[PDB]
Amino acid sequence: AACKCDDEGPDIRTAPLTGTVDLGSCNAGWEKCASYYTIIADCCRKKK
Repeated sequence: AACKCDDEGPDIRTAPLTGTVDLGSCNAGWEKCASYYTIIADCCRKKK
């Protein structure tokens, strides 16, 4: 579920979708972009 980074920039209607939601937990090769995300999911950033 693309969610962009917790703060990759301003914008609002557009975005480079620099956020990825993985049901479970972040894994190696990734970089948490948001301390959290949804009530049932997070949001990591596959290496920038």
